[PDB]
Order: sequence, then structure tokens, then C-alpha cells
Amino acid sequence: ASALGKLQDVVNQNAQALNTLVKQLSSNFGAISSVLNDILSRLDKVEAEVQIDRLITGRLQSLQTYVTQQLIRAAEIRASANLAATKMSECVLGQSKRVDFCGKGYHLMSFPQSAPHGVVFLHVTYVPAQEKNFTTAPAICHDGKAHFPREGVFVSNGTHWFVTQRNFYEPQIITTDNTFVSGNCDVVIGIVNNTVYDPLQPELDS
Amino acid sequence: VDCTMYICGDSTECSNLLLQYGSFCTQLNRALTGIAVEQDKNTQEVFAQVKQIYKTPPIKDFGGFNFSQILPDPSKPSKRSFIEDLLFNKVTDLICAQKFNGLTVLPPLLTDEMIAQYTSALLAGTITSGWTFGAGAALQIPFAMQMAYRFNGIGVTQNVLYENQKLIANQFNSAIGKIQDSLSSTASALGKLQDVVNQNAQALNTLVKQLSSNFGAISSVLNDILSRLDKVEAEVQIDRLITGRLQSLQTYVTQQLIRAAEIRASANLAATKMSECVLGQSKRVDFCG
Amino acid sequence: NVFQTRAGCLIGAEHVNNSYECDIPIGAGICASYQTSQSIIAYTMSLGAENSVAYSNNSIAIPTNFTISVTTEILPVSMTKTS
Ligand SMILES: *[C@@H]1O[C@H](CO)[C@@H](O)[C@H](O)[C@H]1NC(C)=O
Ligand SMILES: *[C@@H]1O[C@H](CO)[C@@H](O)[C@H](O)[C@H]1NC(C)=O
Ligand SMILES: *[C@@H]1O[C@H](CO)[C@@H](O)[C@H](O)[C@H]1NC(C)=O
Ligand SMILES: *[C@H]1O[C@H](CO)[C@@H](O)[C@H](O)[C@H]1NC(C)=O
Repeated sequence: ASALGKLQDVVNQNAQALNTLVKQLSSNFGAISSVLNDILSRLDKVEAEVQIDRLITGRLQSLQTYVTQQLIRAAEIRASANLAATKMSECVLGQSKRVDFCGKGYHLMSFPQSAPHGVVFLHVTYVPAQEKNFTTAPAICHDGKAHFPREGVFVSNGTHWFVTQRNFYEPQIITTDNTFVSGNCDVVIGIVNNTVYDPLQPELDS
Repeated sequence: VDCTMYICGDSTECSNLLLQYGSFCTQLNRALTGIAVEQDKNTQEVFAQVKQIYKTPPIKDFGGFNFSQILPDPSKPSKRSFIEDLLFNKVTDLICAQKFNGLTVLPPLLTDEMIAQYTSALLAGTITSGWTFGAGAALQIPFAMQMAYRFNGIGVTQNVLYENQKLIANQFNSAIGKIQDSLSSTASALGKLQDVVNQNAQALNTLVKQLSSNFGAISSVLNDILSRLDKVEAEVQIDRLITGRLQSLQTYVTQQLIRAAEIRASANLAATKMSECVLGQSKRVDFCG
Repeated sequence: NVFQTRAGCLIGAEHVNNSYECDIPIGAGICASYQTSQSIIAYTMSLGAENSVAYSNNSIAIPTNFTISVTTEILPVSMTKTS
């Protein structure tokens, strides 16, 4: 039952101050009694005027306390509401590129769900799992040209340098359609030897 | 703040009168605690977004990027990066004076040494593991092969870095150096922090000085009204003190609530940057600067 | 039983070296939890669980698997309208 505390806290604090605001009716505030009529019943008005001031001044102040709290507290909700309206627009209606705005992990989609005086999102996120230690290289010399991965990176399980996408392991034989050439070898730090297979070359020989 | 004491010092006479204002005394503590609680929630949201404490490897080879500036200093007793010491010197009696009257400064849940372990972790994973440590288990990746991605993020093809690496190294390092003097040689950069600390210590001074004001009563010493006036009249006097002081708290409390609500907004801005900017790479123009 | 702290004077919880994830925050990174029979303890708050990423300039780690997690996120929207 503690997952909803955020909502539960809002509802309580509202009902909280109301209780407090009510209980302020029963306080003397320096006046002879907290029942507005008793001051009128016991005392002649001339004097009862000054008494009722201490009630009014007390109570009238006690509202401004309550009102100011609500204003401040609403300004928090007003901020939280925009956070929702931001998520609802970006997360639910679109797909968010903002890391950990929609909740931990790469975000796929979100499902809004209503809750009393609140909203609850179900964020369907993509969390990778199982790792392998790979030896990697930023580039591969072929003929002395350098080949860099068009998307993703080079890795090598053993001798065969595999280009693959970053966030999931799908090894692929390295061909020029996976790599764009740039510069040449002597510059790139840590470039390694390999042979980048040609799609076209085999198609030829016939 | 201790409402009963701050208002009525060491006097049951005054203390009994306070009961006739009801829940003011209690609802102030309920108010300030709400602040005091979420302060350690702010610091919680910002700094610890990371499941584990990562630590930098023993040997630093980043491809020419000196991080000895920003990484924890192994030789300090409280391990804090060389830069952070520049900061803790700039920012800064009020030590017990406030603590006389019931104005207490509670210790922040997280010691500074702990804050420096988070900002070590976040900085240790950022360097080694790229951005993936925010999305799950950290993934070691060659730092120079990290920066090939962060160029693809901004649209510069990675072949720029693999060719310009040495140059980019120096530009980075020489940029880090000037950050020292930017902080070292000017004390106004931290004004944002410095303003927060001052305004807090400000209102406390004001809140204290309100104890010495007559508020229409014959004197500001709560006992003098009792020792220089039979109680039946002194009752009305102490009201003007209480009404004055008790009001003067609500002024202070309301300020803190409002001011905290600003910090609460600034905290989210950090927690947003910390998540998006540090842990990821931001596509939001001029959000990260 | 008495244990002096950084936060204050803590009575009734035996100290422990052995630091665990925070449970009931107190102050200055001292978090108290109930378990060991059992007695309330207090200890320096441990921050997460330590890890040191095995790192080298040729070392990359690519995930070969994935999971799809659904994480509830809860927000207030409106508060009770009172007049
Ligand atoms: C890689 O090997 C090291 C030991 O040399 C180990 O500590 C680390 O957890 C391994 N990482 C992966 C991704 O398997
Ligand atoms: C980082 O720079 C500092 C500057 O004082 C230097 O002493 C340190 O050896 C440098 N190298 C490392 C460890 O990154
Ligand atoms: C806590 O850890 C230390 C080792 O760091 C050990 O000596 C001690 O026995 C532990 N505390 C307990 C479980 O009594
Ligand atoms: C990968 O294997 C694990 C363990 O069997 C499984 O939980 C997960 O859903 C699988 N994902 C893929 C890549 O098929």
C-alpha cells in the first residue's frame, strides 16, 4: 500500500489542514471562549467587541495560514501536473529520447492509468541483460584505407572482426556496406588488421 | 525550530498562553519537517540515480584525457576531486547563537564524503561505461570509442575523432585547466550557491532579531514583563510578544516554504540534467549549456 | 546501551561496523534497521553495492540478451477542490 504514497500524501495533507483549520475554531485565541455566541451571551457588547476581535483576528489569520498553504501546495501540484502533461505528451503520445525521464532503461511506450486525483504511467522499457567480454577496435585497416562502422561498432570474438549494432549482439560479417572509408591507417589509434569482405567481388567472377 | 521555546523562553506563564492559540506551534513543526524531509529527498534524487558505486580502474589511460583534475583525489583524507576543494573553500557565530533559542540546524542525511562517492560513481561509470550504466548494468567500453558515439549524437561522423583524437585530447585538458582558475580567481561564479546559503542565514538572523523587538509590549525580555508587572495585566503584554513572535515565525516559515519550493524546482532541474546530460547525451539545444 | 554519533546521542541500538543499504535514515549517513534475538542496530549508511568495472582500452561489453520491464510511475495531478 506504500506505492501510492505520493497520491496518499496529497489527499492526507489536504484533509490534514482542513482538520487543523476546523480545530482552530475551538481555540480561545485569548478570547474568553471559542463559542462566538457565549461571548455575546455573557458580556455586554461594549466589551464583547474587543473579545470577538481576538477570535476574528485569530480565525481570520488562521484562514490566511490555510490559504497560503494551499497556494504553496497547489503550486507544487501545478508543477507536478506539468510533469505529467509533459510525460503524457512525450512519453505516452510519442517516444521519449530523454534518458530516465520515462523511468530507468531505454523507453518503448507508456500506458497512462488514472488514479484518484492523480495519474499512473506504466512505462514499458527495454533493459539489456547478458554481456560478453569482447576485444574491440575503433577501425580496421584493409588496404591501408581505414574502415569505420557505419552504425554500431567492430568487435572480435576470436579472429573474425564482427561489426554489430551497439545495444544488442548480432554479429555480422564485415563488408563495405557496413563500413565507410576515411583517411588512412597511420592516424587512427588502435586500428587493427583485417580483410573487409566485398559484396561485389564474388558476384563478378562469372 | 522549537515553537514553544522560541516563543516562550523558560516561562510556563507564556507557555500556558501559547496553548490558547492551539495548533500553531505544532503545525509549524509539521511545516518545517515537510521541508527538512524533502531536502534529503532532493539530494537523494539528484546524486544517487545509480544502483552501484563504481570506481575508476587503478590505471588511467583514456587516450590522452587527463581526468586527475575531476577524479577523486586518492591522497585526501576525505576523497574529493581536486576541483571540488576549490568549491568548498569559496562557499562558507551562527554556529550556536541560533541554537540558543531553539533554532536548530539538523545534519543533512548524506555526509559530504558520501556525496563525493556518488559523484565519483556517476563520474566513474560515465568515463568507463559510457551512458549504459544509467540503463542497466554498466558496460565497459573504450573511452575513445565512447566519444565516437557522442559525436554521432551531435551529427559529426566518428571519423573526425579517430583522426583528431590527439588534438581533441589537448583541447579537452587545456579546457579543464582553465576551469580551475575560472573558479580559483573569481568568487562570484558560485553566487547561486552563495545566495542560497546567505538567504537562509539571513532570515535566521532576522528571525532571531525579532526576539529583541517590543512588538508594543513593555520589553522584549519575557521575564521582565513577568518580574515588573502583576500577571493579570502582564497577560495582555505577553500577548503582544506572542502575537508578534508567533506571527514572526509564520513569516519565517512561509518564506522557507516558498524558498524551498524554488530549490525543489532547481533540484529537479539538476536531477533532470544528471539523468539526461550526465547519464545520457542530451539532444536538447542549450539545455546542457 | 549508549552510542555516540555524529547526529546526536543514540540510545538503545547497538553499533555495528558492517554497513548495509540504508533502511531508516537518521543523519550524517547513519541508517538503523531492525534485524540482528533481534535488536535495533545502527550503522554507517552504505552507499549501494561496490563495483569496479573491468576496463581496458580494447575492452567492450555488448549485451547479447534483453528484458522488458514495466515500471509504474505515480504522479499527483489535481488536488481536492475546496472553497
Ligand atoms: C570480463 O572479464 C573480467 C575478468 O577479467 C570480469 O571481471 C568481468 O566481469 C568480465 N565482464 C564481462 C562483460 O563478462
Ligand atoms: C592529471 O593531472 C594532474 C595535474 O596535477 C597530474 O599530476 C596527474 O598526474 C595527471 N594524470 C592523471 C593521473 O590523469
Ligand atoms: C563487519 O565487517 C568487518 C570486516 O570489514 C568484520 O570484521 C566484522 O565482523 C563485520 N561485523 C559483524 C558482522 O560483526
Ligand atoms: C535471452 O535468454 C534469456 C535466458 O534464457 C531470456 O530470459 C531472454 O528473454 C532471451 N532474450 C533473447 C535475446 O532471446
